[PDB]
This record gives sequence, structure tokens and C-alpha cells, in this order.
Amino acid sequence: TDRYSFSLTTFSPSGKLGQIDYALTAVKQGVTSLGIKATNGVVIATEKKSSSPLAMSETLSKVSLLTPDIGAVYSGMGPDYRVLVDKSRKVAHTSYKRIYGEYPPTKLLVSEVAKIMQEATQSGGVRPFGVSLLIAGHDEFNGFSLYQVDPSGSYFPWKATAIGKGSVAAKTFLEKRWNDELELEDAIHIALLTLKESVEGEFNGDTIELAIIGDENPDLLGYTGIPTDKGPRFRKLTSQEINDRLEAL
Amino acid sequence: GYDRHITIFSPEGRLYQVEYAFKATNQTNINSLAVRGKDCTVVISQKKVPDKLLDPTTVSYIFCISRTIGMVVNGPIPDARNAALRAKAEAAEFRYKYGYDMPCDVLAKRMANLSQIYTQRAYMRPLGVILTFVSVDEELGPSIYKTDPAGYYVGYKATATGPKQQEITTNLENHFKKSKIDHINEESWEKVVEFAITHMIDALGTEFSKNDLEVGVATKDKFFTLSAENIEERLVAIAEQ
Amino acid sequence: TSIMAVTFKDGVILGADSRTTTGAYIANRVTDKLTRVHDKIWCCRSGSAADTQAIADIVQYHLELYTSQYGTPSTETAASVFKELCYENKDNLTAGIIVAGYDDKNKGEVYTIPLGGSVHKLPYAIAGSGSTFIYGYCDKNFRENMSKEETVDFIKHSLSQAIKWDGSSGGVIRMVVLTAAGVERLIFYPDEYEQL
Amino acid sequence: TGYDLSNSVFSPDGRNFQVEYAVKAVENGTTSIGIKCNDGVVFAVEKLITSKLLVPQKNVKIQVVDRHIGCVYSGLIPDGRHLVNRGREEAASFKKLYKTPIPIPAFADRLGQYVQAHTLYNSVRPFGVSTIFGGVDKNGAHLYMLEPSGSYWGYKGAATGKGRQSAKAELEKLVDHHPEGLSAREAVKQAAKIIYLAHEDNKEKDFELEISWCSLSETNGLHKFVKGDLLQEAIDFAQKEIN
Amino acid sequence: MDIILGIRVQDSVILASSKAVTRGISVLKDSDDKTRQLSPHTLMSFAGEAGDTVQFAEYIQANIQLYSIREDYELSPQAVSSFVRQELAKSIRSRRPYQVNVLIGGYDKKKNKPELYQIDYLGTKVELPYGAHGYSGFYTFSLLDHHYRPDMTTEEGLDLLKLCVQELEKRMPMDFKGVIVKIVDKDGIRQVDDF
Amino acid sequence: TTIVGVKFNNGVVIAADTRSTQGPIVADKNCAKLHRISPKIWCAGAGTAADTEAVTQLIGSNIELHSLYTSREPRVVSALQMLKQHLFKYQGHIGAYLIVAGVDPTGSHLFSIHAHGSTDVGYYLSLGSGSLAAMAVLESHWKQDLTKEEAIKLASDAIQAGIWNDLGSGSNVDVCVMEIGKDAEYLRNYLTPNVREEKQKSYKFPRGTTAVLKESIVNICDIQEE
Amino acid sequence: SDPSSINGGIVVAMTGKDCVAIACDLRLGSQSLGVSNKFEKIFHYGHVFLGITGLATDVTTLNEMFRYKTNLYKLKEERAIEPETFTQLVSSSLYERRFGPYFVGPVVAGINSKSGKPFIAGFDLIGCIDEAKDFIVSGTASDQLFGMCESLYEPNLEPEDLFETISQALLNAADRDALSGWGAVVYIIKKDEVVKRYLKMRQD
Amino acid sequence: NNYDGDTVTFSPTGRLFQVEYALEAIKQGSVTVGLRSNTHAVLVALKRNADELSSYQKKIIKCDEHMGLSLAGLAPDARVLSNYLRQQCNYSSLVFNRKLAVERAGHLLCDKAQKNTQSYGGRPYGVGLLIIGYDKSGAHLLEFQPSGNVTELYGTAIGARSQGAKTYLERTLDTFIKIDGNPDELIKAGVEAISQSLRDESLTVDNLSIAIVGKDTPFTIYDGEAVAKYI
Amino acid sequence: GSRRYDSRTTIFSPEGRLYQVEYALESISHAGTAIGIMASDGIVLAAERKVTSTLLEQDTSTEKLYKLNDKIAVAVAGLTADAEILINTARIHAQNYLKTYNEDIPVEILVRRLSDIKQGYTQHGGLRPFGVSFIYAGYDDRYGYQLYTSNPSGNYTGWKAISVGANTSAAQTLLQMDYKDDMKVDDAIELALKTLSKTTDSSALTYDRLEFATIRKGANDGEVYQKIFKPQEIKDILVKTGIT
Ligand SMILES: [Mg+2]
Ligand SMILES: [Mg+2]
Ligand SMILES: [Mg+2]
Ligand SMILES: [Mg+2]
Ligand SMILES: [Mg+2]
Ligand SMILES: [Mg+2]
Ligand SMILES: [Mg+2]
Repeated sequence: TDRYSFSLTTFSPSGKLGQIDYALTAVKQGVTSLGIKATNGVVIATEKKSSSPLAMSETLSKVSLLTPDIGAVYSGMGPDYRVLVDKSRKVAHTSYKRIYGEYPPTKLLVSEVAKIMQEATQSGGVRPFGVSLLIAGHDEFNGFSLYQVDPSGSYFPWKATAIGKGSVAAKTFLEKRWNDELELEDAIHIALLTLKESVEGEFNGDTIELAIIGDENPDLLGYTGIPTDKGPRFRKLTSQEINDRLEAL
Repeated sequence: GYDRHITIFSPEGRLYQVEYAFKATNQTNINSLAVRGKDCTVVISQKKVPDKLLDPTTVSYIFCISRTIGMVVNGPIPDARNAALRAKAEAAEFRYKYGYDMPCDVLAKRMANLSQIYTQRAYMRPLGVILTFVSVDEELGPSIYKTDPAGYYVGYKATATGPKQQEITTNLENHFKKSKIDHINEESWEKVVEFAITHMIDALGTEFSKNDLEVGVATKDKFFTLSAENIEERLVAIAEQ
Repeated sequence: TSIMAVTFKDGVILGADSRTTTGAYIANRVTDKLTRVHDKIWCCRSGSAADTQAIADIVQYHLELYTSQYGTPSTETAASVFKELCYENKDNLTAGIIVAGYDDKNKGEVYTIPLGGSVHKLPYAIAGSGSTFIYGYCDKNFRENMSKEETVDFIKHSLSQAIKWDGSSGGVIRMVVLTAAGVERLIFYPDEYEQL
Repeated sequence: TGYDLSNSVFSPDGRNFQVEYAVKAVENGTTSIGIKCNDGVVFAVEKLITSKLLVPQKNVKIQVVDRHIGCVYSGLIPDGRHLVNRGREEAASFKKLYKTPIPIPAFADRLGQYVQAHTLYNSVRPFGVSTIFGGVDKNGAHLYMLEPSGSYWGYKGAATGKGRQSAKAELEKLVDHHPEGLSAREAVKQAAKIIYLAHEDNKEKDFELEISWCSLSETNGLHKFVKGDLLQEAIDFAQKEIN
Repeated sequence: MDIILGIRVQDSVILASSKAVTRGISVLKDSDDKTRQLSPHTLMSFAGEAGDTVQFAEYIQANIQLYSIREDYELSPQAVSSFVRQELAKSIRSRRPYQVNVLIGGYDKKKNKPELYQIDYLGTKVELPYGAHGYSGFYTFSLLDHHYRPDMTTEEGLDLLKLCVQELEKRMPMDFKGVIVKIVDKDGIRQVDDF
Repeated sequence: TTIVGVKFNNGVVIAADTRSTQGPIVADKNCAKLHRISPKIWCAGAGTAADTEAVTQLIGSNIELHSLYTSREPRVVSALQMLKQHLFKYQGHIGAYLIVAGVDPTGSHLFSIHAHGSTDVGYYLSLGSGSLAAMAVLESHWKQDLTKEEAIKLASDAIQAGIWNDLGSGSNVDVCVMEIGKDAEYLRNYLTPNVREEKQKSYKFPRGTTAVLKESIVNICDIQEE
Repeated sequence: SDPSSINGGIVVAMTGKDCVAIACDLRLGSQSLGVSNKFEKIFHYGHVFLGITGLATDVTTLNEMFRYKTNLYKLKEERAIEPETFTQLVSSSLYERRFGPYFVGPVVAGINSKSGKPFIAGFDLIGCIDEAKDFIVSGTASDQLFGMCESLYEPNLEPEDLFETISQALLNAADRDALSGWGAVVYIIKKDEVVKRYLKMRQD
Repeated sequence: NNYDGDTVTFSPTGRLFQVEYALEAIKQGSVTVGLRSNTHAVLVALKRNADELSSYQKKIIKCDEHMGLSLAGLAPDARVLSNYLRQQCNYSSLVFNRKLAVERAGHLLCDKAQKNTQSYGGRPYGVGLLIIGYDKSGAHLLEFQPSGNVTELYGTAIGARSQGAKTYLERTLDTFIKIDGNPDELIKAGVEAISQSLRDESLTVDNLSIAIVGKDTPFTIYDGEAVAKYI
Repeated sequence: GSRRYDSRTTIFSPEGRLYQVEYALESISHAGTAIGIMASDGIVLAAERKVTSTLLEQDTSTEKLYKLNDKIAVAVAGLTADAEILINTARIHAQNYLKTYNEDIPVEILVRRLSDIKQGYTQHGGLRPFGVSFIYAGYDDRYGYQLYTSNPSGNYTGWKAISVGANTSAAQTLLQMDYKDDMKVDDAIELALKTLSKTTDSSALTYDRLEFATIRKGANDGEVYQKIFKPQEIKDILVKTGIT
């Protein structure tokens, strides 16, 4: 029986929560990921840093669909991210869709993920999650949005941001280039430029993972005949689609 | 220094108990390797029976998880069998609930999630094993998915595990750089097995008798292991060319 | 429903009609009542369709997990798993199951598990509402160690008669043959068996 | 360090020191062995006569599980009894659902998984026994040995406890000198000898020999204790070889 | 138990409740007071199944007294009646529901208004100028519908009540042994001691 | 209610009428009885309408999560297995009778499921109070190797037999066609053979006809600033 | 003894041109006994209106429950719940009591503040949604209301004509039901004004 | 030392110190002797008083008509274990109409003690017991330690200075085992054996506790004047 | 076993203090300052966000000021994630009370509940306390306008003006200097911003580093309005009070 019913994260004399600080350090080591909000979309992007070349890195998905209009990326511990994605997909249903018959708005799904992360910071016998998330989404009444969630459970909305390794440089790069009139293609172009700085090796469609929240894709719905159902706004760009935009770089 | 004893973060954001579980993974001093054919997935592993009082037929690190899925384990046998039993239970339950055979990659993910939990919950220790799952999947074709004590997993064109994984890995990488395809372009699994043994011999710089190896083969709708005699017939064909 | 299983020289054969009724309405006239729980362990189901499907799905799961750990289960082991479910949940089930299988050690075996969850190993077994009408015929005509062709004939003639007299039985006669050689499925249509 | 103060903690070299310390309790126990013969298995153990006051024949150590399995162990005797109690529950529940008595390899894994479970948490201590066990099932005879880590394999012969090295070498000779195999009756005689030989490392006290066997031909595949005349004859054959 | 009536006049609420307690064949008591003071300006009368009536009423009383001490404050009649309704609504889907009907007469010191709430054992709540439970309304409401005025004095309320009770004593088959009458106003709760 | 499913060459078609009733009263004249479990797995329900909707939504939700978890498109046999085990556990108290059709990587499928948890396989099926009328048409006109157009024709004819002959069924035909390698096409009110004729008279009233005691504006706005 | 006709009462809702109406009687009784003539059965949470017929204790409980839930919805979503969304919430909430249900017949009416589209829906006691283009009825005189609505209703009535239509549907339905009447209220709802009218009717 | 904080920790030489410390509490306990013939089994126990105003603490507990024990160590632990034995004797009688074999009682005690040696939060029992009985295979004597080791013996002793009694019984073995059909002689050999463990004090009438069970003799305890005969 | 790794979050020090409460208070002293001021005609809440960025989406951002219901708001100093757990609990208690009594929850009853929840984490369960101090601004018809604070001990107290977070010693001295009982909300608004202006560790006080709210019966006739200021409205009140 789990006999660790006491907190493993506690306050030190200086007021610090050590385990949260250390989770944040694990995030700091993580591969860079970023997101940029345009007027008509959001882009999230990261590097697919393949662990061996015998690994098939398209089978490792760092950018994840949470709902048809919400996607997530991370920096830090991959396995922690994968389980959070499973829980986030589920909670979108159990605490929202099965009640209201519609997917949650971005900010409330973020809220639910954040709560899960907060509880790993206070509940008995567990450590905090060693990841920061960037969550991009659209919903009818709030439009496009982009949030960061940290190991403490704190979340903040951004116009554009970066997390992980090269984030201090990437954020300065983004402050120069961001304005409130970017069109989604502009934000994609800026994302690719920003991401090049933190990437050492190969830089192409097979080593970059990029997704957008944009227009509804009726072609990805899987059925026709219900006028109000127009398709998911989340879309992962292909290897080829990324490379096309890398000549325009 | 209690951040070294349980799965909490060190001041550099590390999990030492996970790192040490990876170290236990090489305690059997066994190397294994897996490759993909056109129709099959082959896994081979060294077999060492260092005691004459042992019944060698009971010494194995290859497991038949379901009809379609095989698993080779790198690590001590108690943790290996713990993982094998669990994987068998999960595969059977999956088929009962969802009405179709559990895919290789989904089982790997599931076992990887369980492993992730041991790295976050203090009362559970990580298992000191690396798990290589193989099948010929009905949607994805020949499949290799490998899990470790960090709860990480990924699919492979080919892979190797053990004290000398690097030599085997670089040998395999060199071959695939040449061939430029994601698999062994061979019709028969017999030849894919011969390829696998041949490249292990090159990479380790050692020869094998029929009792020095363990072989597992996945084909459409089954996974099976080879007898010493099927292996002998493999070895003979390798020597005669 | 009319179902039976018959051991013979090379193994065992299962037979069934294909009619399932809701009162007097035939809800399905081409039902498959011969259900596979392992490669060479099959069963014929009678009673509540919901119950017998639930039971068989659970047994299939159990024998899949048994196989993963301990190799091929015996027919007796399969019968024991069926029995455990039927006996322990007897208050909440209406299930009468015949279990038939082929081993290489044991060859063809037949077990019947009637309503209360008792088990009975038999050379052959009959069950379902239609079986009442062929107790006399089957008892007179069954021999041990029949050939495959004779056993197919015995079952075909037997279920012919059950179907003739029982309103709840009908459609096609389905059979499954279990031997060393494999698993063979047979089907016989009304225009054949009605003229017997 | 401090890695050895708590069960289930990996040391920096990937070891579980509490399990290794359990092995020390095993190495400290009396010698026990098993010999796989042609159609069965034989188990034998050295019982130290701590005093005259011990009633001879009366503190039986070898334990039956179900009707076809024998178990013997060295180390902490109560731990071994706990493990056999669990094995008896596993055998009963297997036979209840599946009808057939539990096969020996299936039984081996039940004990193995349970012993391994006691290396997963710091709230329990590993088993301080190594257990030699086996019997006859539908595929023939099987002999196993299981360690405090949960590790087990099948064996031709096995030994544990303080006189383990001596017994092993004896056991190896038998394997070399009989590739065709040993009869159950030969195995009983050999088992008596090997325990007598291994008792050197324990010579301070006298001992009492205890043997059991399951043989298709000799016991109908049931586990039985070797008693009376057949026991004496094996004691005599052993006395001769140490002389 | 049997008859419970209430009437809310200009400046007070009057509750009238029968005195009989009948165990089948015998009238065991003829002076039973079917009421509990919940707070200084709130009174609750009750009728229904034996045992459950008094158990429910004392349970409600204990709870309102607890609230009063905790907050050093008297809940409004509306707030008390909502609390009581929720308890009965929860009780109706219980293993064994409270079979108890109540009237709550309170004087709201903040609004300076008398208030009468009628609540049945299902948790059906209604605010009324006058109300009753059981068969009492069948004999009395035609009289109340005729004579009631929202500006009546307390004495006119009592006289209209006398008439209601006289009609009950005439046409009702059971002998309910008269009524105990209590008045709830700005000064609290008092018992009219001859009726 | 009349609902049918019909297998054809390269797919499966389901159809339903559009009347829901409370006893002998028509509660809704254009009910939607074809439910989506997933993009290419649809089902039609008879029995307790809340239950057919609820059980369909629940398994649909869990199927979507399963799909994300396994990175695979949902299978009809999974919907079937999850539905039947849920229904079986509730011992018929969830009054859902369903025809479940769909396409998935494994092929095209058609099953029925009964409230107690039994399931069946076939090339043509009908459920509901109109099922005997529908089945009479299916048994008369079904054949092997139907084309898409023939199966749509047969399915809607079968629903029509229920509409005209079963008092429990009426109004319109809804169809959903699931073809291998294509988007499922949902054809709402595919047939509309029951439009009400114009009334003899308009019953619009003169304004001021109704007697009113009081009017007031209702505040639907939050508490206001200033 | 049938819980859905102990207290009596009716609700009807209709769509018109850029408007909706919802109306109810004011009776609460205990079977034959009239108890209150001021028991309103229509509630609103922001701009979404909910009428509930059936067992009066459940009418009150559900109003309190939906006030509870729409208040929390608002604090978290930072906007008022819409009719379509609220309809799903009512259905979810009713079905959660599948095997011990609230004995009610709810009716939702309102206009989506973003699309301007008029919306109505009805439910059985267990959450099955009837989303009608024309009208929804509920209560002990629902047969009578179906009869009135089916002949009196025509699409696209202006708010002031819709008022007469719905009022006459209610009034005449109620007068053929022993357990309905004792007053009536009609809400006329447009995108940014709602008017409430109490009708004069017979008091027997 | 770093390994003696709880029962769930092996030392680097494979020892269990909390169990060894529990064993140490028995060693501080007052001496008690057990021995048997083929017809009877006897317990003798030297009881300890707190001072001259105090009672002598009882050492012998009846478990059933055919079984009982004596204790040395923590007395409340003896109460827990003897209560458990009473229940198990009782269960065997009620369910199977069968008197619990002394050997079976020993196995049950072993297993009960073992559980307190392998889990967190428990502590081992701090008491040793000598169990005598007469069952279908005759007279029996058992020694229980809280390590869970239970041993069948002709005779033994536990507690402070038990070594003297124990050596005596070892020499006498061939004599006392033959004292069949003479309860009084067996008890004498018992009182003589326990005398080999006295110093400073001797056996008095409130000091001495004797119990006996055998062929046609329910387990009975003698204290006070009933032991004067043997003083 | 597991005892070895237990910090024992709920023990007294030898001076009779609660370690974790004290250390949580230390954490809170580095949070952005929050200020509440109570006037006769309303309440002001003002709080400083922790060092921003130009890329932070301010108009959709909330980190200091939260609505508990229509009559009660809080200002947060400390761990934001911890605060949201407690905030959602308080929102639920308020709705439970409204459902039970059909009256809005009185401010203190809400405050006491939240404070009891915090207290529990200091006495049982072996969990760390919430790293949060609240200022509660609200109105009820019993006491009218009210200000409270609570901290990780679960202690709460009522105030005419109060601060929490960074530099409360300096802030409190400044409030005490200029606060007067007959003061009005518009005066309180100015005092709050002037005080933040002087105590901030930032170079200057700008709109993008503030959150601001008022609770006024400046809602028409016997009723109360909460106003969470938009970024532009904070910018205007900075100019109008002459800080920018
Ligand atoms: Mg862990
Ligand atoms: Mg027939
Ligand atoms: Mg009432
Ligand atoms: Mg049933
Ligand atoms: Mg009427
Ligand atoms: Mg009337
Ligand atoms: Mg009336």
C-alpha cells in the first residue's frame, strides 16, 4: 500500500518549493518549443530531436491534438508530457463534453491541466511534473489563444513565447518580430526563423514538428451532411508543407 | 541525499533512481537486436547458461506476450517476468474490451505509461528492464517498439540493447545508410534471421553455436521462437556462403 | 434452439440450427451458434443470448490469458472455466452450454453444462428446446468411433428432426469439425436436410 | 550511500543491497538440495541436531504443496513457511478455476512473482530463503530453485545453504557421469550421500537427514517422504561413501 | 397529528394546531403542543407520522439554534423556510423519508413583515396569507377566501380563526380536542391561553 | 420507430423514420434517430430515446479517447463490444436497441444489439415497432452484391413500409451511407413524403384579443455600472 | 400517486420572427385542492429561460440547481450560458438521475446572443431532448396544448402576434384541464428586451 | 546499529536486529521449564514478584482441555498469542469436532509471529512460550521463539539462567522420558531441573507454578498450597 | 519504510510556531503587493503583477484579482495555482449557501470557511500548506462593506485598509498615515495607487503591471456592482490620479 501519504514538495526556510524549482530546471534543459499567436490563427512548434537515427521519430509526437480546436507542445520530460496529454484529452470529455455537449474553451482545458499539475505539487507521495506546456486553441467566444503551463500549475496567456533550452534568446527574437497584425503565414514564418536559432543539426520537415490552430478543415471531418459541423481547427503540418516554407525563408 | 533513494528531483532536475535502473538493465551481460523484414520482425538475443546444473530449456529472455506480440527483455529475470506477466494481462484485457488484438505500439505505450508512474510515485521503484516489443501489425506492418525505465518509448527500423548496444547500433546504421530503406528486403524470415545473426557476429566480433543464441520471429498473425535446431540450420546456411 | 456435439474416431463435431426467436417472431434466421473460445475448443450456446455471449466472451478471454502463460488449455480446463461462471452466477443466468474440443493427448471430448452449472462429460450431448424431440432418435443411432462422414450424417439427421418438430429451431444446419487436421466449417441448407 | 538501508532502492551500480543481505541469511542456513531423476525429483535437507532434547524425526522441514509438489529451503525457516503457505493458496486457486493440478513451471512463476513483489517496496523486507521445489506434471519432472531476488530457473540438480559449494560439485559429477539419467532410487541414495558430504562445513553438530521424492513409477507422481527401510538404506549408502 | 392552520394578518402570523394525540382506539392526550420555536421570531407547527414529526421538528430547531449561536444572528423566516424545504426534499428520496408537513410562521424584523410558509413532506414550499395541511383546508378555505383581508388586526385574525375551528368542529368526524393558538409578531411568540 | 441497416458492395447504409411518440401522441415529427458514434461509425436507436442517445454518446466519447490513445481510426467491433458490455451490466434496464454500422481499416460492418447485451451479425437488419413491415420489404428485395444506389433504395423502401403501416413510425426517411475509402454521407430528410397540406383557415388573432392584467419589463441584464 | 400530476400545471414555448415566447399557468395544488395561484414555473438564468412542469418540489429543486450551475458556469467562462449549451446541461443533469429521476417536464426558450437565432427545446423526465422548430408543450394538459398549437401556430409571427397565439393556446388548453389554470404568465423574448404579461382568466 | 530501527531491515550480514532484541526480552524473563514422558507433559515456572507487597506474576496459561503454555518475556504478548491459540483450538473443536494437534498449534504460532517480522510498523512479539499438550499422538512439548521458530522437544527451559535446567534435562533425558503413569515423579524431575537455575532465592509456595496434561488428565495449573508437596 | 522521507509538515517548533506556515509566509512576502481599502461608499482592490513581459497577453490575464460571486472578490498574494484551488472551493461554498438558504452568503461566513480549510492543512494530513494570503472585498446587508485577510495559518482578521505580499510594513505605514474613516471610494482609489507607487520594487508604476477592482453601490439603487478594470481603464486612472 502506498504509505507515502505526506507531501514530497514542501516550503524551505527561504519560502522556496524546492521540487518545483527543480522541475523547472528539468524544463530548462529540455528542447526548445514555442508558440505564436496571429490574428487568424496560432502556431506551435518544436524540434524533433531524434534519440538515434534508427528511431522512427514520426512515431514520437511532441505536438498533440487535445480537442479538435486545441493542441499542445512541451519542453522537459517527454514521458510526463505523454501522460498529461492522455489525462487532458480525457478531462476535456469527463468534466466538460459529457456535461455541455461541446468541447471546452481553451482557457478552461488549460485550467484543468493546470489543476492536475498543481496537485502533483501538494498531494501525498508524488513529485511535480517535469514539463512546461504551451497550449494553443480556438473557441467561439474567446477566439484564438495561447497559454503556458508550468510545473507549479501556474498558467499565463501569451501573444508569443518560448520555453526550454533557448527560450531567453527566442523570446527576445519574438519581441522584435511580433505585432497585432500578423496573419497565420507570417507567424509560421517567424516560428521557423526563431526555431532555426536553437537548432544545431539538420533543419527540415523531418526534424521540425509544427502545428497550427486556424480555419476549420471540413476535409478532415470524416463525414458530410451536418451544416454546423465544419471540421477541426487543429492541423499538424506535413514534412513537405514545412519544407515548402523553408525555401521562402 | 534522500533525493537519491526515491524518485524525486535532484537539484539538477535529475531522477537518480531512474538512472540507476538503467544501470541494472545491463546486469545480465546479454545483448539483443531486432530487425524488420518485408513481412516479419526478427529479434535475437545472446543466451548464456553459465551453470551446468541449469536446465537450459528454461533459460530465456524472450516472451510470447500474445499470439501476435513477442517481447525481449534486457535486465534481471525477476523484473523481466514481472513485466511479461503484466504485458500478457494487458493484451488479453485489451482484446476483451475493444474486440481486437492489442497493437504492438499500443502495448509499448501502455507499459511505458506504467513505467512513467513508477518515476513519479515514490512508493514504487522503477523496473530495471528495457522491453523490446515486436510484431507484424495488421495496420502498421512489421513493428519494433522499445520501452525503458524512464517511461520513454519509440518505434524503430531496427534496434539493439545491452552492454554492447553501441557497436551493434553503429553496424546496423551503416547497413541502412547503404541500403537506404527501412527494412531488410528479404522474402523469407529465415533469411531475415540469418541477416540478424550475421550482423551481430560482425558487430560483437564473436562466433555463435546453436546454444549461444535465442531467436524470436513475428509474422502475420503469429510470434514464435526458434528451437536450437532451427537455429543450427540458420548457422549452417551462414557458414556455407 | 437445437444444438449437439458428438465425439468420433478422429475428434469431435459440433452442430446447431440457426434460428433465434423473440416469441413467435424469428429475429435472426441465420444465427451462428457455434462459438470459438480457443483454436480447437468450441461451444454451442442455448438459453439467454445475452448471457451465453457474455459467458463465452469471458471464457475466451480466460483461455487467451491461460495460453499466454501456460500453453494450450485442455478441453476439461475450458469446461471448468465455463462451469465456474455458470455455477457461481446461477441466480442471474439462463445458460445451457455444450463444450467440445480436440487435444492430441485426449482427442475429441464433449462436456455439457446444463442450467444449474453442473458439468457432465459425455460421448455426445444434445441441448436446446429442440433436443427433447430427438432423445429417442439419438440414443438409438449413436455409436462410438464413427467415421467423419457417419458423424456428419448422424448430426444432420438428428438436427433435421429437431428442426422439424421444434418451432424455435430452424434455418441452416451449421457444423464445426475438430480433428488433428484442423478446423472445418460445414453448412447444410433446408432443401437438403428437409428431404432426409 | 545509505542505499542499503531501505528495500527497493537502487544503488549507483544498479543493485538492491537489501536483497543481497537476504542472501546472507540464506548462506547461513543448513544445506538443502534437489536432484531431478528420470521420472521425478528428490529433495533432501540437513537438519542440525542442536541438542539431545530435539525429538528425532519430529521437526519436519520439507513441505508438500497440493499433492504433487515438494518444497525445501534454507535460511529463515519462518520465511520459507510463509512462502509455502502462499504457494498452497496459488495451487488451490489454480486447481479451482482450471481443474487440473498446477503445472510445475506455472507454480514456479507464482512463487517467483510473489518473492519478486517483496523487492518492489520499502514497506516490506525480502525473503530470507532460497527454495528448491518441484515435482511431476503432465510434461514430466521439473526441479526449480528460487532466490530472494525472485530469480528462478529450472535445474538438473540444485543446492543452497552453508554446504552449497560442496553439494554443487557433487551434483556436477552426477550430471557428467549420467547423461542418460538417474533412477529415482539412485537419486535418493545420491541425495543422502551429498548431504553427508556437505555436512563438513557444519561438522560442529550432528545432524538428521530428511529426504522426499515424487516419481511417476515410484510414488505415482505424488510427493512422499522417504521413511523406514528405504531411508536407512540411503543413510547406510551415505555412511559408506564418507568412509 | 391532525389539524394545523395558519393565517398571516397585518402585523403577525397566527398558528392554530389541534391538541389531540390518538393511538388508534384511544385519545392518549388532549393537551399536545404541535409546535417548536426555531428562533425568537420564528415558529413551526407540524403534523404527519408518529415519532417522525417531533424528531424532525427538534432536529430543525437544533440546527437553527446552532446557526443563531455561530453567527450571533437570527435568520430571516424566508431563509429558515428554505433550509427546512431542502431537508424535506432530501428526505423524500431517502431510505425512509420523514412523513412530516409543516407551517412556518415568522416575523421578519428587517422588512417588518409577518410571513407564513406552507411546506409538505415532499419539500413543496409555498408562501401564503393563510394555509393548512391535511383535510383542514377543505373545511376552512372557503371561509378564509371570503373574510380574509391583508390589513386585518390580530384580533380579527383570531375571530376568523374561531369561525374556521367552529366549522371544523361541526363537519369533521374526528374529535381533535380544540386547538392551541400562538401569535408571532415583532415582540416574538406568545400563546393565546383561552380558545 | 422503424430502423434498418443494409450492407452493399463497398459499404453499409442505415436508415430511420423521424417520428417520436409519447404513448399515442406524436411528441416530435422530425426526430433525428441516426446517431454518430464516430465519423464513420453511425447507429440508429429504438426503445427508450434517452438511453439510445446517452449510450451512443458515452461509447462515442470513449471511442474517441481510445482513438487518440491508439493513434488508430475507431473500429465498429470496438463500439459493439463496449456497447454490449455496458448494456449487459445494466441487465436490460438501459432500454437501448441499436443497429450499428460503419467502415474502418478492417472493412465494412453491420450489427444489431439488444438492450440486455446480445448482438448479431447480418447483411440486412431492422429494429423498432416498424421492424416487421421493414423486414417484409428486405426479405422480398434483398440480394447479394447490391450497389450503393440499390442499397439506399432498399433501405428507404423498408423505412417507408414502416412509415405507412406502423402507427409507431411516420414522417420522413433519414439515411446515412458509409462507403469504404470515403467520408460517411449523412442524408437528413432524404425523403419527405408527409408534408402537411395547407389549412382551410388562418388562426392569427386580432391584436388585443387576449385580456391582460399586468405588463412589466424583465431585467435579463447583469447589475449595471454607475 | 402519479408524481407528474399531483400538483398540476402547464408550460408552452413557441418561436416567432426574431423572437420566442414561453408561458405557464400559475396553479399549484394537492390533487383536487387548489393551494396557490402564484406558483410561477418559468425561471431565467441570464437571457436563457426555463419552464418546468410536474412535481412542484422537483420544479423548485431544479431551478435552484440550475441557478447554482449557471452561476458557476458564468464565473468560470466569463460569459452568460447560451440556450443550446444550457439545453445540453439540463439533459446531462436529468440523465444523471436515470434510475431515480426528477418528475418534471422542462422547457427551454431563448435567443442565442451571438447568432440572434431563436431557440426552444423540451425534455422528458430523463433528459431526452425534443428540439422543435415551432413549439414545445409540457404538463397535465399537454394533449390539449398539442391540439391548440398544431392549429393556431404559423411560422414567423411578429412578437405581438406570437403573444396572442401563445396566450390563446395556453388559456384554452388550461380550461380543459382540472389541474391547470388559476392565472397565467407569458414572456415575449427578443434579443434585448423581454416583456412579461399576466393574463386574466377564469378562476375555477 | 544503522540496521536496527525496524523489523523490515536486514543488516549487511543478514541479521534482523529488532527480532534479536525481542529475543533479548525473553532472556530477562523469569525461568520456566518444560519436559514430558510418553503419558504426561509438565510445565514448571518460577514466578517473579515486584516486591514483598506484590503478587507473583502468573506464567502459565490454559489454551484448551488438552493444551496450555508457559511464558517468559513480555506478558501482554503472551496474552495475545495464547488468546489466538484458544481461538484456534476452539475453531478446530467447533468446526471439525477435532482437538487441535499440538504440532499444528506450533505451525500456527510460527506463522502468526512471522508476519510481525517482515512488515513496516509492526514489532516482533517479545515473549517465548513452552507449549505442552496431549493429543492423538501422545504427549508433546514445544518451544516458541518470536523469530517464529517453533521446535518439538522432550524437554527445555527458557528465561534467565535457563541454561542450567537445560543441561540437567540433557543428562536426565533417558530417565525422565520413561516416567510413564507417574505424574508426581515427572513433576519432581521438573522441579529438580528448574532448581539448576536458581540463585539467591529458592522455590517457595507463592514462587512456584506447575502445570500438567496427559493421558487422562485435563490441562490443570497448580499454585499456592497445591505445590507445597513438591517444595 | 516511508517515515524516513516524511518532513512532518504539521509540527510545532520549540517556540510554539508552525514551521511550514512561517516558511509559506516567507514565500508570500516575495509576491506582488496587493492592497484593499474600505470606504463608506465602496471598496478598492489594487495589486501589482509580478515582473511582466511585453509579450504577455494582459487583457486576457488574471493573476491577482478574482470574483467569488457578484458581491465578493479576492486579491491574491502567493502561489497562483494554490490560490485557484481555494478560489474554486469558495465559489462552490457560496453557491451551496445560496441554494440552501436562498440568500447570498454573508462575507464573513465565506471567509471563515476558506480559513478553516487552510487551518486543516496545518493540523492534520501531513501535506504542505497553501502558499497564499487573500484579501477579501465584499458586501452583504448585515455589515455592509467589509475587508478581510487570511493567510496560510487559516487566521483571518477584518480591516479598513490592508496590504499583503511584498513590502507590507512600508505599505501599512503609508495607509495608516493617510487613511481616514469618512474617506470615499475615489479617495481610496488614489491612496491605493499612491501607496503601490511608493512601495513597488519596479522603476515606475504603469498600467501593464497592475490589476484593479472596485466594489461600489454605484450600481443603481440599493445594489452592488463589481468592476474588474480593463487595461485601458487602469491606464486612465493612473493619468487621472497623476501617477503617469
Ligand atoms: Mg518511484
Ligand atoms: Mg422448425
Ligand atoms: Mg404543500
Ligand atoms: Mg439477465
Ligand atoms: Mg383548468
Ligand atoms: Mg374548480
Ligand atoms: Mg383549479
